Amino acid sequence: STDETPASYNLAVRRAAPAVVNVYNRGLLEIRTLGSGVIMDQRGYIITNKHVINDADQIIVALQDGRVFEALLVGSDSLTDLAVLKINATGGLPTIPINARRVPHIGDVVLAIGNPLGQTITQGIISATGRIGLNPTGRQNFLATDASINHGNSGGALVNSLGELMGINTLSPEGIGFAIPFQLATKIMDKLIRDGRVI
Amino acid sequence: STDETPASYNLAVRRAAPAVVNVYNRGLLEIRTLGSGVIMDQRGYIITNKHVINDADQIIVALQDGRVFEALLVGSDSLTDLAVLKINATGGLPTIPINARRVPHIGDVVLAIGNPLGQTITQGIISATGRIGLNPTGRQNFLATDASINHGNSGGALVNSLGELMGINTLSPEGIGFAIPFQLATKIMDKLIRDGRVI
Amino acid sequence: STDETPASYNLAVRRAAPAVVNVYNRGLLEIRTLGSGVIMDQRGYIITNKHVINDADQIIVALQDGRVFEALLVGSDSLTDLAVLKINATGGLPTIPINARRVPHIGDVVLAIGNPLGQTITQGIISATGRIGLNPTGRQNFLATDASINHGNSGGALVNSLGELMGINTLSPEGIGFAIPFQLATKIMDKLIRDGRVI
Repeated sequence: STDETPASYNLAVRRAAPAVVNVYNRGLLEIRTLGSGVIMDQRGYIITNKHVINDADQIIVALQDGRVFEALLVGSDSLTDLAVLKINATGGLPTIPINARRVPHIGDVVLAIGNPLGQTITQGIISATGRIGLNPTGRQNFLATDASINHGNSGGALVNSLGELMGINTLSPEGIGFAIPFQLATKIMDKLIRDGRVI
Repeated sequence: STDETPASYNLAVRRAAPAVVNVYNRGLLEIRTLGSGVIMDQRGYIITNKHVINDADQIIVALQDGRVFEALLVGSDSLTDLAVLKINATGGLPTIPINARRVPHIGDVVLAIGNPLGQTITQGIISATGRIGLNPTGRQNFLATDASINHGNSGGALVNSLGELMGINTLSPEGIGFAIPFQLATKIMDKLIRDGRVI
Repeated sequence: STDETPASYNLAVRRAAPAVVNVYNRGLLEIRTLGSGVIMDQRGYIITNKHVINDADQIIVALQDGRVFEALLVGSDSLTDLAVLKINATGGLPTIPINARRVPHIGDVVLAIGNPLGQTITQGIISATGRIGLNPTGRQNFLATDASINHGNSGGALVNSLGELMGINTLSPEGIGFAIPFQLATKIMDKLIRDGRVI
């Protein structure tokens, strides 16, 4: 036992966990814990759930390395219950690994990450994929997983054994949790970033 | 990340999932979703739970490849809450992989498969094995697992990382799901097939 | 399929499971099932939860190999809800593998073991680690995991793929179970053993 190594997905945790952050409100002083989020790129854009930031007077984001920024709401999307925040990027931002070439397969191992107790991670697999409810996008709508999904990780990341982003944990039929495919999450972010610059 | 491969049990899914089917009723027109089932052999025999087909006027079975047959009830077994259906086998039927030589061990990884949301798969391990309640068979009665078992997969298959059949998800003490060992399920099917041909 | 081998953690089960035992009370005759415990060393010391043995007139311990001893309460610790029992060690006692050099990492695979249905094992990962509530020890207080933790395994062991002891399942915020790090459990046991010899 002493010589060998335990089976673990701590690799994926090292790679993707730094990029997952907390999201707070700071009304007035009251500092509430809203939920989780995911740093997407060096520009300082972050994805989170719309419900998390719905009634937010002041939004604050806290990284696992100790840094704390104030974020501004770039824009949200009710249908997918997503929202994009923006923060000033001091030199060095941890970003969520993304592989646009990777094709998620049913059965894949996935870790769910978010802060309820500090950062927390649960393990499951991709239970199913397809489209659900109103699907204006025309593209695959949901991603199901038996990894525990709750408020504590709602808005957080869902990643494979490699650490690559598979989806965004969301709340929008028991024992199963849902995430928004990273391909759809990417597209929605871009359209929210671009259409945020509009009269 | 781009080069390597994610840890996954999609192999087992490819092999065993095609064989797991939906089971409906078609009263009158009302088409209800009853539960799941498992194609066992080329002859077109299918195992499912007795509760699934208890009050069924007309039974219908739908494969993942798009085909839809009408099934007839070969016979059921109250003690194990199993039931065997029969369908006309057009050329080419997907059947559930079975290894009569394989000995299930506690700790083994297992996937639970069934259609609640479309086909769905959850992951767990064999938590325990033994005999429970009235045991006329004299042989091992149950197989416990922490893979989520629910109505949506009740009657579906339980398989290992290889795809080999370990048991039949059933409903007949919290956080744990149950399946009927494939060795017992086989024997019960045969006796229901044979004793179905009786005056 | 026939040639290959299923993915399994039965190795860890073989190594650590024999050491996990049942704990009963024997009032008067009534024999109640209290919970689970863990043989720690050849001297015959066993760890269990304090709630398990709180109102115990006579304590009995049953191994998976068939042997049955009477245990005496060495002492307990309210803060960590632990308790140490002592039994006469006939030649040959199964003890829980321990690696004082092993550093638990988040994401590690872990099996939870205890007797509710006979011995049962569930699989999860180390979700988180840190310190919680009143922390007089100054050292890391808790270990979180998404392996199912319940009364049936409360007091039982939590081990990695190797079988090495990671913690003691305990009851002292949903979907997540807790265990006491084995490094803290060791220290508490020793202090209870030593300070048990006191006027």
